[PDB]
Amino acid sequence: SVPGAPNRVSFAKLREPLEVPGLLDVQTDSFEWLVGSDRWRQAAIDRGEENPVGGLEEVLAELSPIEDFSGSMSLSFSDPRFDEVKASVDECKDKDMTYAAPLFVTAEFINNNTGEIKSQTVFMGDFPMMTEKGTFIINGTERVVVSQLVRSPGVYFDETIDKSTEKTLHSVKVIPGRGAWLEFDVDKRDTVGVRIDRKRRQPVTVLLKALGWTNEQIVERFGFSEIMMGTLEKDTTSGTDEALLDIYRKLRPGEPPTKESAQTLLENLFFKEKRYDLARVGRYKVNKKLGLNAGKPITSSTLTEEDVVATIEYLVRLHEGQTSMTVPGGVEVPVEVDDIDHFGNRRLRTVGELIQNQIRVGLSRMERVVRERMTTQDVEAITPQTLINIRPVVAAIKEFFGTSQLSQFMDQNNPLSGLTHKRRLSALGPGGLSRERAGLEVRDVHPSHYGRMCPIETPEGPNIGLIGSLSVYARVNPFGFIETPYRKVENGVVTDQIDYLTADEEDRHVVAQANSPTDENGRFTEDRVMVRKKGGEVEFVSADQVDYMDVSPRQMVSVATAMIPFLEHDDANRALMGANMQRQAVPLVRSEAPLVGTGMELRAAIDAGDVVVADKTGVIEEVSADYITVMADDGTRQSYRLRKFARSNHGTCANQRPIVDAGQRVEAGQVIADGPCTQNGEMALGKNLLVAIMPWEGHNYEDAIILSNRLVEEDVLTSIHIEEHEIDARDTKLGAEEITRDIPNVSDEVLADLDERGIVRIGAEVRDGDILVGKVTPKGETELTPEERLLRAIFGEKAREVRDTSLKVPHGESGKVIGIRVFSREDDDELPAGVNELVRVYVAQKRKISDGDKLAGRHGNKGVIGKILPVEDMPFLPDGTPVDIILNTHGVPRRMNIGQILETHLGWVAKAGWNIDVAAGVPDWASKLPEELYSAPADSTVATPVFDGAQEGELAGLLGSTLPNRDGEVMVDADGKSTLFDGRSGEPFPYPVTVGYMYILKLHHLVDDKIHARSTGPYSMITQQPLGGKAQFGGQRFGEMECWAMQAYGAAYTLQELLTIKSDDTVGRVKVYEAIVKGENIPEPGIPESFKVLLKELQSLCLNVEVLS
Amino acid sequence: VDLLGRNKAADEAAERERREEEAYAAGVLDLMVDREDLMDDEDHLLAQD
Ligand SMILES: [Mg+2]
Repeated sequence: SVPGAPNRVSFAKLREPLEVPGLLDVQTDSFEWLVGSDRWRQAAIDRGEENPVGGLEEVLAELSPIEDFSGSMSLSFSDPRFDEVKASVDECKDKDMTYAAPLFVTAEFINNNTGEIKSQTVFMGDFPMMTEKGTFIINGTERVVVSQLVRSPGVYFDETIDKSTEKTLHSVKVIPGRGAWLEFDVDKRDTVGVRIDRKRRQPVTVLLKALGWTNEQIVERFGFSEIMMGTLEKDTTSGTDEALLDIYRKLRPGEPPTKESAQTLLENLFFKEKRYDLARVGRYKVNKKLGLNAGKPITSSTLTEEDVVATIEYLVRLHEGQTSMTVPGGVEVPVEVDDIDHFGNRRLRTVGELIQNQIRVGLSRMERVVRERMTTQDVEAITPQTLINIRPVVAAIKEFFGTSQLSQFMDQNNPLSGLTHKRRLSALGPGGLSRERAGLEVRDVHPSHYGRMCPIETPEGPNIGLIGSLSVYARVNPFGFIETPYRKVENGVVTDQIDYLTADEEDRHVVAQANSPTDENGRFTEDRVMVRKKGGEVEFVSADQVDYMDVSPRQMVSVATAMIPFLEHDDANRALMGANMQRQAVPLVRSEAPLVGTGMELRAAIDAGDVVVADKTGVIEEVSADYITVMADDGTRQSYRLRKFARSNHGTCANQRPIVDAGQRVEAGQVIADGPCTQNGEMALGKNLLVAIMPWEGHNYEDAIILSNRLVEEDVLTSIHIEEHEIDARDTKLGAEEITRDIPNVSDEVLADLDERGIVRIGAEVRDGDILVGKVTPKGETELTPEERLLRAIFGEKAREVRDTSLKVPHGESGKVIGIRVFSREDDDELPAGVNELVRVYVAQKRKISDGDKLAGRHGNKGVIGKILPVEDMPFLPDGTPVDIILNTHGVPRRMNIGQILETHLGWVAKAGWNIDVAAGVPDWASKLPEELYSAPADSTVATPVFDGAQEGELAGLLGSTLPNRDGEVMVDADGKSTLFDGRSGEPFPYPVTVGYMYILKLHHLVDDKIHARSTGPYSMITQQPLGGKAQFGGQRFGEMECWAMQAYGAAYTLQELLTIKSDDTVGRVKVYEAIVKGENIPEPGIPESFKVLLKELQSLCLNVEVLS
Repeated sequence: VDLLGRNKAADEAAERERREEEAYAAGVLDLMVDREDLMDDEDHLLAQD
């Protein structure tokens, strides 16, 4: 497999014919196509393409050439070339730059009148590039562009039933995606109407005549369907010219009707590439659907003369009932109704196409003024620069990378989160569906997800169903259709002829399961095989009817879902919860790979990029906590920087540590360093803890969890959290506010940790309310009150012109300062307008597990930590081992996630080695185990691949073959249960309980970030109500339902006091505070601002609203 | 009478009832908990979506 590959025996019985492809290929291949890299060219030409064109070249060719209105000048662009990136990734991230490369294009100007030629290279600007991890470094932040899901333009056929007087009507709408509309629909009057540009129903014969058809040809060719005969009978147009004139009159009656303009408008409407285009994917879709112009390549971006007639003929065939059709000049194709949820119609807009669209818009905006500058300047004095402004294109590309919904912050919580984020399929954004629309119609699992979109893993938030993840075995078709691999089957024998097919290509075949038993040679051993039909239905067919076969059992699950052991035993809802929870695991101080897992732990770690892999074979020159040096066989040195204690976007600590030593031979692709949540190159999101399944004094009641104090003492569930505090100093109308150690009206003890320039020293410890960096602002008018005047006269402290505005540690936060960054205009830093200085301080803290912190496994079992008992209190095994965690029994069977019990049993089996009595012959249960899995030592790691894992019988048999402990006795019997002594009373529990090892992980939902409180604080400017939305001093919302509850209680006084005194009652609020502080009884509430304001407003409308007794 | 039928001539009142009902529902949806301050175990979908 891979060079390192820590030994992890697998329970798989099937053979993998195809290795898992590059998980981050979707984000890289699209961009390689966009910039037309050499390797992309080689791959495209080797596929069977001639003269392939990249995205940038395609856009330039579409725009070029451009000719002026006079027709005497022409401008063209060609040969886009890229330069070396300005700086490296690390430098750009440190200095908040943008990782980009200069872009150059060869522009050529031709003077038609004379013949002058001007060729030169124009600087297009800095094109944002991407790293090897499929991320963009924008202003020092790692952003990710998620592939969008859109409806491919083309011709679609639908049929509905009229709900007024029964019967059915069929329609066809042509979606170009860049032009106008053109559809044909059938009414209940035995006719065929065409509604051009969605304006008004017109006869189809009118359109036919307009194109240049006559009655004789229509009656000679369209002699199959009677409805069209009736339409022609109803038609009043005689000649072709009248049809054009009639269409022009019906379209725009206002303008004068003339034959020439009538033809020109229709010619302009759809038969021009400058007004109507199919985006070079609609043409392919129409060719595949209608079947015209098959074989030969097509470059036209309009509707062919035969396309319209073929579409109309297909519509009438569909109404007629014909299941087959063919036209001269094409290939016979079937007849059926299309649906919008099917992926033969839904394409994928990857990062390359998303960038291409914005580049196209920018180039159009530039050309708008390019032609104007041509028409406003003098001739024989014009060079390419003098008529090319690069401002608009750069502005457009910059705006797309900082405002577009598709491009957003990369989830840096852990490697798996980032990996899943990169390969995400969103169904919203520019040109997509709204978040408040498409209910239970587009978010349902269509039978076409199988092999192209994971049907179980999806966000549970507002975006349920709209957002999904690509499957393990899937790669986007150059056109943009997700295709999946399948094994060719001929004459009932499976062969090694893997073929990638799309959804529509798959609807014409019969595919079988991957686990279907097969003979040694390859023939099918059974007769009836389970397969999938063309309708997305499962059926048993003959062995000869099998056409294809799945590559592997886990062809439908995603990367996140494939990390869940025993996924076939968990319910769909629980599997979804676990898959979405696995992306919220905070990296721990010391990671450890799971005892029981799948085969996806390794790959997911390497593809995520959170590890360092040797580029070429060599010997480790030296190893340090900061970098690794390796000498290759060719004598070329390589040095890898190890980013140490680096803050992730979400606040988790991201750091790497070497796992190699000097003199170690390393092969290409071997992991030499591991990331935050990786051990020996395998993902280690959580920890293996000893778990006993039993209720305990009600402390684990309602999904609560009891933990041992050992986890706290040994830092089993401890994490590092880093936060950044930023503050700026700028020029103001009263002067420029400066950062200074000196602060007015404050003691010298509070600022004992400040440095010479007024910033907290690195390594200092800070709690809430501590000064991080001094800052003062000009105040202005003082006008001291006599009380203050006398008070400061007795003290003698004269007035100070400045007011303290130093940065303070937010309430509830504490830690140590680990880094300080300073930017200033004095040193030519690129600060925003008016800002003189900027200071960032990083505070890192060592957060241990504590009560209320969420904690969950991989099977959707979640819970807060209700109590942390001391070591002696926890139940302990007879050998004296105290269990680390206790999970309530009542919550397992109901949630229908029995897979966690299997994980527990197999984890116990893995922790203590096993030895099957194979000396006398393989037992019946062990006859299926691979030869390598008959015996393993203690602390072994095993793999149970999803849908091809350990069977229940094999696990039950293994449970009865576990090795003894140091004393020489077995703790867990054949049933998976063990006796536990009570830690408080000492009496053994009356019945044995399930005990094992479970892999559980700490979620980011910590208590420290979810605690709020208010007594008195900031108030809104307009409503005068307490403001919220922030954890410092945010107020709670008292909705109308709570008011109903209070009214039901009859709690009149509480409701009044809560609606007025504690909200928008300025007069009485201060009185209430004064009464509370003075010990006086609270006064009666007044009248809320919400009523006085209402009264004044309603009076302002000339309404004489008055009160009376 | 069946051939003549009815035309629903300028049924403005029906539109007023439609607007009243639509005006009511927007309040009903607003009544329910918003995502600003949610206090559920995880951020689940809401009827407003
Ligand atoms: Mg809950």
